[PDB]
Amino acid sequence: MELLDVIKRPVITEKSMLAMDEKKYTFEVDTRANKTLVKQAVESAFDVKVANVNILNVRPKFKRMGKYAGYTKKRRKAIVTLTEDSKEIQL
Amino acid sequence: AIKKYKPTTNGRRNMTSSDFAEITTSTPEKSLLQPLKNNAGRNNNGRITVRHQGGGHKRQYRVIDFKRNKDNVAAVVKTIEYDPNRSANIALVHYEDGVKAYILAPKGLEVGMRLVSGPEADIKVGNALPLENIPVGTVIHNIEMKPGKGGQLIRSAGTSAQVLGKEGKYVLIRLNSGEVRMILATCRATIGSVGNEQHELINIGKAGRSRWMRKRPTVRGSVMNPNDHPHGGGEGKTPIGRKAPVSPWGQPAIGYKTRNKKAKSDKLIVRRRT
Amino acid sequence: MKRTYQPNKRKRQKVHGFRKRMSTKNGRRVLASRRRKGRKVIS
RNA sequence: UGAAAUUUUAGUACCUGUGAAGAUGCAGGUUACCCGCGACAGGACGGAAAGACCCCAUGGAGCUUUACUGUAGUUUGAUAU
RNA sequence: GUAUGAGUAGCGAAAGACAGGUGAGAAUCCUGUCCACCGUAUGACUAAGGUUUCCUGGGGAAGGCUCGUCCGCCCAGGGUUAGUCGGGACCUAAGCCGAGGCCGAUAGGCGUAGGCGAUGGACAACAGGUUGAUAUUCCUGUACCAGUUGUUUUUGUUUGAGCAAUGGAGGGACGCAGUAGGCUAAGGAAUGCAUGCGAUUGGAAGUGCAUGUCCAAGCAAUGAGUCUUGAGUAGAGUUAAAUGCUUUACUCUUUAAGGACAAGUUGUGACGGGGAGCGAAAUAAUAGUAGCGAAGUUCCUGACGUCACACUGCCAAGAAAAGCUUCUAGUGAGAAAACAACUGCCCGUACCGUAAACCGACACAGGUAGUCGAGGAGAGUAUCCUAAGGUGAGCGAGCGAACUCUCGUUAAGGAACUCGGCAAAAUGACCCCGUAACUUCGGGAGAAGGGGUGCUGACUUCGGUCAGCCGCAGUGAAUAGGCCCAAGCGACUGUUUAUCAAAAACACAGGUCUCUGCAAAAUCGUAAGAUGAAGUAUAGGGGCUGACGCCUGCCCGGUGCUGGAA
RNA sequence: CCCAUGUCCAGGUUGAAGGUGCGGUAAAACGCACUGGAGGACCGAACCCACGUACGUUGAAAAGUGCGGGGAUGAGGUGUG
Ligand SMILES: [K+]
Ligand SMILES: [K+]
Ligand SMILES: [K+]
Ligand SMILES: [K+]
Ligand SMILES: [K+]
Ligand SMILES: [Mg+2]
Ligand SMILES: [Mg+2]
Ligand SMILES: [Mg+2]
Ligand SMILES: [Mg+2]
Ligand SMILES: [Mg+2]
Ligand SMILES: [Mg+2]
Ligand SMILES: [Mg+2]
Ligand SMILES: [Mg+2]
Ligand SMILES: [Mg+2]
Ligand SMILES: [Mg+2]
Ligand SMILES: [Mg+2]
Ligand SMILES: [Mg+2]
Ligand SMILES: [Mg+2]
Ligand SMILES: [Mg+2]
Ligand SMILES: [Mg+2]
Ligand SMILES: [Mg+2]
Ligand SMILES: [Mg+2]
Ligand SMILES: [Mg+2]
Ligand SMILES: [Mg+2]
Ligand SMILES: [Mg+2]
Ligand SMILES: [Mg+2]
Ligand SMILES: [Mg+2]
Ligand SMILES: [Mg+2]
Ligand SMILES: [Mg+2]
Ligand SMILES: [Mg+2]
Ligand SMILES: [Mg+2]
Ligand SMILES: [Mg+2]
Ligand SMILES: [Mg+2]
Ligand SMILES: [Mg+2]
Ligand SMILES: [Mg+2]
Ligand SMILES: [Mg+2]
Ligand SMILES: [Mg+2]
Ligand SMILES: [Mg+2]
Ligand SMILES: [Mg+2]
Ligand SMILES: [Mg+2]
Repeated sequence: MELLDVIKRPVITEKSMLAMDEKKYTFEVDTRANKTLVKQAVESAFDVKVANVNILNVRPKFKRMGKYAGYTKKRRKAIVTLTEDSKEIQL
Repeated sequence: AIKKYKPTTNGRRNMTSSDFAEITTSTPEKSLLQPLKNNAGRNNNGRITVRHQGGGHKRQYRVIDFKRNKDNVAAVVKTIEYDPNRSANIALVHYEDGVKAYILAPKGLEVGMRLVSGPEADIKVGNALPLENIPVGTVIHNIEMKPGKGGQLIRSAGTSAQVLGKEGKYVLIRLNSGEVRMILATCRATIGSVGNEQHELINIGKAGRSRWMRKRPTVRGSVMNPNDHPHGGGEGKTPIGRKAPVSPWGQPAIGYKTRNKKAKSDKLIVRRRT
Repeated sequence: MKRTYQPNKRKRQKVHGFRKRMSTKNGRRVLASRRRKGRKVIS
């Protein structure tokens, strides 16, 4: 796929902010994606030199609204750890 | 020789076994081995085709030169070895070209003894000659039926055939089982008896030892139900309420002959006992 | 007291699975009967 | 906190007798204030179950066989290849 | 749909009590103190399975067999980070599929090549911390495997270094039992060492009390020890070759030497980290939390954990394939090392997990693979009580009736009960003495039957022993055979009607008969094809009997079978 | 029931063959000790099974619990595929 549709959005949570304060940023990603593609995507989207990338894929979380029950969509969340001698992405 | 265990326990009471005096090693050759799946009487379709089998100790298959294709190249015996797939023992031979191989260790064979094959070969144990080049009266073993198929007939323990004559292209052969037969003269055979004549004498003493020998239990049809065997059923204990006792199918058990009467080899068979 | 249903994902899908059914001919009939019925769970 | 089996309606005594022949309910006589609680289990031919013993059905199923009729296999022959 | 029974049975094995708090409301929730329960688990890992049940913040409509401020319930948010763990980009067994092909009313069945497929083989990491929830994954240090670029130093340039096969070889590569032995977890917590403190209930500042009494992977060196004779000529062969591999003769050596393999030890890693305990404000540190931090010895026991299937014995004779090493054939002008930097994918990763999250309709006295599984006494994972740690059982209060159940004692008697000694009782551990008929000489046999066992000093040459003391009683509690005589059946150990029959029934080794000459016979199947067998009459199939011993008589007229033949 | 591949069986006990030595012998049969450590061997936890008994029998449970019970290196139990 294309590098900007690879990434979808960031994950604003307490854990993610605590990681932002340690220079590694969370991002939701195309579920079909790849770690090297996340790396390429961020490197082309921010001119920042990436150091490491971790990935999780989150299960679909059960939910319901009245009679009707279902599943939250699957997600894939990458954690992009940057280098020193590098910028800090601004969100 | 035979061992006769003392009667410490009621299972070990009347047991016997072999002392394995004739065996030099428990260490077979890593090259001539192949694996065996125990079929337990099952078949391609998974159904029991041969009853009363399976469930014993694991075994390997030892590749054996029943053919003796190799001629004018001698072979010296090193070791005699246990083969679980059979009743007889076997023997390792190095051909002087370096080929290792197993063969069926005849009677009166010992380490260092040297063996050959072909018409030029000599009348001595272990040597594979065609029935062309074998005199009358000699005991042989490891007989084949079609040239190049390999030895088929005399391969088990304490067995002994005997040449008795010729009719041109054929040779007249007494076998174990008392049967006299005409066999193709270009078939190869080896001189002597086959080996441990004492295997017939072994008492076993334990059902579990039969199990180790891969023999499940035999259940009698005088106790089964009528759906299960023609002898089944009856109040108390029943005689065979039939003529001609039978298999689980309708085949009689005693007397009924089973050789096909259209058998091509009936012209070859001269005098049969069984 | 052991019971009849000792679950296993693998055995379940190897026996009662789409691949098995679609491989056998008489599974093609089963699946096509789920559809004629109009099932949400074809397998 | 909170069931179940059961249950035609019921203000549901006893003896003797009667009666589809063994009555809480019919008769005659006797006894008995109304309502409950804990216990027992003689009866309600109590409950559970369209008797498994028995008989019947021109019922069923399994099994046996020198019951009948057939047949897969086995075998012999003729003919073709 | 609602009654009846009936506001009845039941509320599903077990210990909780109290003070405070929260709160509209408290046996039921929270905090705390005592108390009890588990402890070869009622503890800590973890595969499967479940699949969000995990964490936080609210809630009490329903569910929870009571209540409920609470929950595995409801609601809103969040949470699962891997080059090295497990699985795939590696290998294959059983088994499956199956080009072509064979067989076949169709449909399809079989099956070769080649693939798939772990429960196995191969394969480079581990110490701490850290979150409310993740941890060989994140963080800090220290590595390791495969690979890339560059620099430096070397050497190969076609009589050619190096790479090197699907080809040849080796290796991988294996069973069961049994002890010796080494080493190390581990334990005693015996000893010393460090820290803290002198108890108010009569006594003690001492041989008093309590607590603790460490650290990898990797690198280097070493190594208890264990395997294996090895070198050289003439050769033959390794589908062609080869310096590799196999082997036939021949010489020398074999306590040896050489070549491999090794648990583990020490030094680093480590000026680090952990750690008894002491213990910050500015306080949602409404702290025991940042933070600080001592010493970490000696002796005894001592592991089937590991060396290691190493050795010995035994028979029932104990996977393969790939990685890996070597060989050349081939290919080849670039390759080797040191250093710096860089790259390393996909799935799982939460939580339960001898359970209230799995299977059983339930928060069900059931079942659920494997690993660790401490101490005293003890042979012991038995048993009783405890440690670490975890629990207090999802209805209670009182009263202390019959009756039912689970337990405990009982006068005298002692199986008179009863279908019947059913059940219960009694015996029960260890040491010593002693032990019948019969016997297949092995056994019977732990026969039977007896005695002793505690504590304190002397004594041994370490166990006996002597003397004394106390109790009704000394394996003082718990845990552990009732025995004998005779008879029948079956020889035995085993198997059997999941859910009324455990047996004298089945099997069993043994015996006998019969068939079968190998494309066996028999069997599955339309047939191919397969089992039998990668077997071959001392093998296989079928029938009967059923260890061992003495035996197994007469009948072939009949019914079958076998053979025969006019 | 079977195929393949794995895994589990605390502890203790008895003491077969074989071997060694000492006797005894003309030399041996043979005997006495020691070693050795076999077994569908023994006692007995886990594990497996279900003999009896009581209870439960609209059960805690659509086959159990308690009190005892049998086997427990093998014809063993169990896991995965
Ligand atoms: K009554
Ligand atoms: K009928
Ligand atoms: K695996
Ligand atoms: K213990
Ligand atoms: K006759
Ligand atoms: Mg991942
Ligand atoms: Mg029967
Ligand atoms: Mg019949
Ligand atoms: Mg009779
Ligand atoms: Mg009969
Ligand atoms: Mg009547
Ligand atoms: Mg009347
Ligand atoms: Mg009237
Ligand atoms: Mg009442
Ligand atoms: Mg009735
Ligand atoms: Mg009726
Ligand atoms: Mg009532
Ligand atoms: Mg309860
Ligand atoms: Mg215990
Ligand atoms: Mg929770
Ligand atoms: Mg409630
Ligand atoms: Mg909550
Ligand atoms: Mg196929
Ligand atoms: Mg294949
Ligand atoms: Mg005082
Ligand atoms: Mg976890
Ligand atoms: Mg509960
Ligand atoms: Mg009394
Ligand atoms: Mg009496
Ligand atoms: Mg009794
Ligand atoms: Mg006691
Ligand atoms: Mg009698
Ligand atoms: Mg018996
Ligand atoms: Mg028994
Ligand atoms: Mg039963
Ligand atoms: Mg019999
Ligand atoms: Mg035993
Ligand atoms: Mg036992
Ligand atoms: Mg189990
Ligand atoms: Mg029973």
